[PDB]
Amino acid sequence: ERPTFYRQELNKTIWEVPERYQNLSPVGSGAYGSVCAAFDTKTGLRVAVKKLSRPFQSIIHAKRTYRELRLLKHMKHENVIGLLDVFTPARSLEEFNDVYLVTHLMGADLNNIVKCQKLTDDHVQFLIYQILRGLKYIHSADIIHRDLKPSNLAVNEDSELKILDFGLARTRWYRAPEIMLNWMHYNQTVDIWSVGCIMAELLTGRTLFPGTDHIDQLKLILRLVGTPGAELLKKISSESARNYIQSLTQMPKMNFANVFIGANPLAVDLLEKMLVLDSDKRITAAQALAHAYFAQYHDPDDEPVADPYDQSFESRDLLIDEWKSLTYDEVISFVPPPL
Amino acid sequence: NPGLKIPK
Repeated sequence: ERPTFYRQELNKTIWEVPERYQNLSPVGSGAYGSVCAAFDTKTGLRVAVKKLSRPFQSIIHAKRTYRELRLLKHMKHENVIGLLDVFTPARSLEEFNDVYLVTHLMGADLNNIVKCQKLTDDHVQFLIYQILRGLKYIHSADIIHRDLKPSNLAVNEDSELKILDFGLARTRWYRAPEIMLNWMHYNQTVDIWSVGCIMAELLTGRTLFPGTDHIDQLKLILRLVGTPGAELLKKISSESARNYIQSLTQMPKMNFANVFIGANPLAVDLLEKMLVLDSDKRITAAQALAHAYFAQYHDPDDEPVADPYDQSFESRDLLIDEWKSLTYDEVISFVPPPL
Repeated sequence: NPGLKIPK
């Protein structure tokens, strides 16, 4: 039933966790919360134990806490970080204040991988394949990551990859132009844009659009993919945005094969399909998986989709204690994955 | 599966 908890202060923060978690070592903090690496004696895995900071300090924060826990509890896929555990030392709703989330502490992120070796084209195929496999799953539940970048991808020594740190709000180099300047509502293919940016960088050893501010980055993007045509302009809601875009000197799309010389032409072809300015015309994660670049990895019987994910809570208008109570319910109903 | 060095 309820584990035995033990209590310790580490770096001016109290941690009260089940004794199954041992040898906690602080590894960073922030506005989100605060994290320790630990050894999970039940699974034998190294884990990140995140203690949320001020999870219920306002309506806004309480709803965000609920949103995060709902999302993490739903994700069950080999290429997406899942929730190993969630707990509170509280014995009742009335003493409920703290929430702890436990996830696998896997390998290193994609940046650190690149720092210690040169990837082969085979590596890039397999890494991007797994990102897209994860995205097919996420997108099939109408979840959008929103914040894909190398530091949000975990990789182990077998080159196995997981997507983590979903964007929970409702650098900038990997972000689709339409969300960066708020041109329109996000669709799932903002994540596909990010993948294109990540893949380009894995192939070339250079950030694709390293802009210093929003305008500089837009200009680098438009130089590659060309300025918007009338069809895309029609979909941009802000009159000011439209006026600004129309103010730019027109530019043709570049030939990507000139931009990525010496790379696998099938890789370049996939990039052309991911980095299209109009999001409705970008390749989807499902379609990209069937792309010839991934022929050695693609298995249509092993690219699963997700259960539907009910996000109707997003339009509820509730009291702080109501979000807190819904959160508590989710802590209580949590069932760990098979050991 | 290709292999990788994990820092460090």
